[PDB]
Amino acid sequence: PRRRVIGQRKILPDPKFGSELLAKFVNILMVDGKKSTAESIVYSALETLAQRSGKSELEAFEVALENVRPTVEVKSRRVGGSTYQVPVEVRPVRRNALAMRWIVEAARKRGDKSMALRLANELSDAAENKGTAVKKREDVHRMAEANKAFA
Amino acid sequence: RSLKKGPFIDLHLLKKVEKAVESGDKKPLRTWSRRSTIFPNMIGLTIAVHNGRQHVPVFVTDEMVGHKLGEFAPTRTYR
Amino acid sequence: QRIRIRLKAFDHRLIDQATAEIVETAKRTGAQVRGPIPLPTRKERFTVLISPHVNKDARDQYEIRTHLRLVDIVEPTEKTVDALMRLDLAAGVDVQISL
Amino acid sequence: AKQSMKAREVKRVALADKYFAKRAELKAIISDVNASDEDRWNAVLKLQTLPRDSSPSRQRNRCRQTGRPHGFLRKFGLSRIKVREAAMRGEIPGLKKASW
Amino acid sequence: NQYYGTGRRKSSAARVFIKPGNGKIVINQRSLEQYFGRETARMVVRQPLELVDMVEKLDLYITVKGGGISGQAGAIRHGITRALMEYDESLRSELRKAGFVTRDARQVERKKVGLRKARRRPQFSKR
Amino acid sequence: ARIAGINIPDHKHAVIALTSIYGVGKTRSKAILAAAGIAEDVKISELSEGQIDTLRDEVAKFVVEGDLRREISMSIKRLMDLGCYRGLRHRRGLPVRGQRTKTNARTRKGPRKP
RNA sequence: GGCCGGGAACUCAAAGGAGACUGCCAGUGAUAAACUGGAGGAAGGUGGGGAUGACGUCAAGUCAUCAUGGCCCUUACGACCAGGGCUACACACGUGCUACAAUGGCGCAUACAAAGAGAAGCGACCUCGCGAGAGCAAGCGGACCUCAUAAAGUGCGUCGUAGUCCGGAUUGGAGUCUGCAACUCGACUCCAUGAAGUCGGAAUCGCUAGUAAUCGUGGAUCAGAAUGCCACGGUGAAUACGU
Repeated sequence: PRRRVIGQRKILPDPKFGSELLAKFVNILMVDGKKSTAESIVYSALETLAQRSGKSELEAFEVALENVRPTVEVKSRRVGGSTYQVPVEVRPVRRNALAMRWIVEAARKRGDKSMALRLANELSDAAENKGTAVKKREDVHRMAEANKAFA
Repeated sequence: RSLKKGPFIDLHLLKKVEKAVESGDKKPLRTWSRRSTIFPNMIGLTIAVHNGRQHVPVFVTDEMVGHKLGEFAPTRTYR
Repeated sequence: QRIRIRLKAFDHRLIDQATAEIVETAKRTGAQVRGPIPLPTRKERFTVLISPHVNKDARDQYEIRTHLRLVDIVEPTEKTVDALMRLDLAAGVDVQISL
Repeated sequence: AKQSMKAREVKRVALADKYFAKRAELKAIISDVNASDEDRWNAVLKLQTLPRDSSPSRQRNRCRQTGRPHGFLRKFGLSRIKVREAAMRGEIPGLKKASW
Repeated sequence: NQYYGTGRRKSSAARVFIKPGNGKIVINQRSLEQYFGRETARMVVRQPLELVDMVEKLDLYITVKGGGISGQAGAIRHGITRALMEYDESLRSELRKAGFVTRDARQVERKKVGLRKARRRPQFSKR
Repeated sequence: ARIAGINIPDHKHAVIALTSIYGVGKTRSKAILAAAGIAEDVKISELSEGQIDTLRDEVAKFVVEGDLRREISMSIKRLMDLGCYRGLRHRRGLPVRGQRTKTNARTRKGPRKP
């Protein structure tokens, strides 16, 4: 806004584990105010992912996120009558938010049967450095690299 | 319309039909009553039904029984 | 026996005045009463268009409130009942007596 | 509203009040089950000879000060415009502008 | 001896009585797991006893009415906080810092004339 | 399996499979299976010749396929020949049950013609 | 079983009161007005939402609510009646409802609300009908009786990516109720039928929090006739670096 200071809203932690990251992930997955459905889907997905890797659900989740977090991006400027792409850094909260959004968006487009299966497959591919989310990170970094002259 | 109520007819139309049948020969019967049912005792007569401007002649046959008199006289003109 | 009085009005100061009057007249005549009990108020609502011709927004909204009270008399006497029947209160309250 | 429409309404109310009982009796005959199966027919043929304006469904509510056929309220017997005028003048007990 | 608390949230009201010993919870003549089938509701109802380490030292008798699952759980939490305050009177600082002492005064916003909802407008066109 | 002059799918449940006949819906299908004594979630490929013949005998009690088609065609032709309001609508190609025509009516009209 | 004797504690009902004022603490600033932060507190700096519309602008809208200057018609531009029309249909535009599906469709059984209306009215229990309904008849001018059974949710089964166990336009047969009267032109029920449609070109709209999105419930007009309008509650987000 123009003359405002916006505080932070309090977010409850997860009921099974105790993380706020997982709560934010549930929130980004939910549709139409149906939180129980999203919780069920996420718990099923994490359960199926833990067996494929023999490590804890939280550790697998963090491993998946660390390969999707971005570092730099491009904004649009127009002062000389033309559109320029200006590279900027990304701050941590935005890094996490963008990673989560890209993971869910990639999962929804897959062709497996159930949403839990789609999410599990997408997370495993991300942990191995494959999939549309990782391709998106690559594209963003490429565009930011091709414009370092305007920094 | 409910079956426990019987069919609906106008009293004056019923009386006119009875008189025509009993007295034999008839010329067309003029009527403004488009909401009346067609009874079996009308077969063979000619009823002229109102449509807003004119009276349209309907020669009653046995496939028309049970319908209302107004379904054989359209009200709107279109080409 | 037992007597029940129901009072209704559009104005709560009027209703309270009348209730206190009834309580005092019952207590002075040698009886016992069970104090007035407030009962839920009724709110009726209306909504109208305020232009003689087409402007579908631009409405007004009105309300009428109906206040209600109940009083009970437990051990009456002939003089008390006659005194109650021979009384008149303000001209905006409705009183109903059940024996 | 024209002066003839109000007269029409008055006539309708009069006839509907005049013929109230006859109609109720005939309708009870027609409706009641286990009737003669011929009295029903006769009552059906008799109900339609009474005047048309004796059916209470031929009546239309109107404002009691102007005759308007639209925007009627039943508690007040008036239309919206007259309701508002009286309310602002203070001629309807208990009524006032509301907020919540 | 008993200790009492009253709690309120969106449209719900909750009465709570607490006594010492052998932690058992009864709500509307049923157990916690039978009444609330939601893990979020269970966690909310249990938060303050976990905060102040008295989970297995107090019996709780509770009644509630109005609202829905989340509102009832929140009202119960408020009531338990107040009852614990009555019981001890030195846990107020910790409960306040946790945030359980505040009444959450968020209600539903009314519908307004000319709008489809409290804040939603109909579609607009220039031409 | 051939039932009423047609083949019906063999990998579905019976209650779904029997609706491939023209004139048999969900309710009639349930009635047929109840009268024949076969469960509803049994595949048609897990049955026997005697059971299939029982089904044939039960299905024979309704009007289906060609007979029903002839019935409907005669129904419509009657009105068209009689020349009532409904018949005129039928042979003009417009709605019959009193729907609007200023807009819509595209299921009976077809796509637009400029 | 709040069923019964009782009790006046609590939830709730509705009348009188208390409370929030930059009042207290530190720093900044002109020995100011104010500003950033902290304590206690249910709530903090306009705590949230309503009502409340300055002098004037557009010869803006309304002589068909009503009233009114000037014109105009009086065996007619004024009465009365039955039938028809305002519902037409090659086409163009605005506002909405239902969908194109596994965060789903269908079957069984099981929690948790708020706010309203009712005597030419609201119509329980029981019997008959697959059903819309019908028959006989208590109670209530109502914190007591009735409308009235919340839904999304949760548990257990099945469907396995197909124009399908997705969608429900059209059309044929058989009925119910209101009403003198349902052809033109009503709403609803049963059996059968089973269209377009797989997320929408150039444009373009709403919303900063108990909001958007999604789920049900009530009223006015009213013999009958809402996907519109006016109200009520359940679940419940994302984001704001900056001009």
